[PDB]
Amino acid sequence: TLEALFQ
Amino acid sequence: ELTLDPDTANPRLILSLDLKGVRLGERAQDLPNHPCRFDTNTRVLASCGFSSGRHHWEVEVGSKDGWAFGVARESVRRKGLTPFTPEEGVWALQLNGGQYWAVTSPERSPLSCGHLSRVRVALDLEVGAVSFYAVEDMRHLYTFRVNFQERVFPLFSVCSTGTYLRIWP
Repeated sequence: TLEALFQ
Repeated sequence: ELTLDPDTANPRLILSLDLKGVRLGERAQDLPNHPCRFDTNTRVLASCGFSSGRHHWEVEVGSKDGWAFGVARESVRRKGLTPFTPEEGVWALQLNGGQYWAVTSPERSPLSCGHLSRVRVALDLEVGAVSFYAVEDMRHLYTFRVNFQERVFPLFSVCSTGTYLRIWP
């Protein structure tokens, strides 16, 4: 979710 | 023969000693801020890029969410938070939310490919394609057809702890 914002 | 390029790596990433592997650390390393370095997105490129020909490599992938890998055009933006999208010159697979994706835009494409352990990447700059295959049976995962217009680099990203990517010998 938000946890892949910095991918 | 591919190795990760530490000068491009986001400073939160931890590269393996042999420069084949990458995971996310718990703090930013104090590294020089070269123009080539991703300063916000959790990315690293290989040191070798390609302007012509056909090229293969293999990537061992962790079982838990957090990774994405594929190829990037050299002009991919390095500074500030940027989208992880084909428009930004990233063509990748991703494990997120318990699903495998080909990172199309504006919506990602979910892959019903079963569990992945190692993936072969086939970059073809002569016809303009990058393809991904699961190594156990070489089942096709996804192909992006792209008229690449510049040098293309292998791309790796890890945005959570508990997972990894590794270039396979």
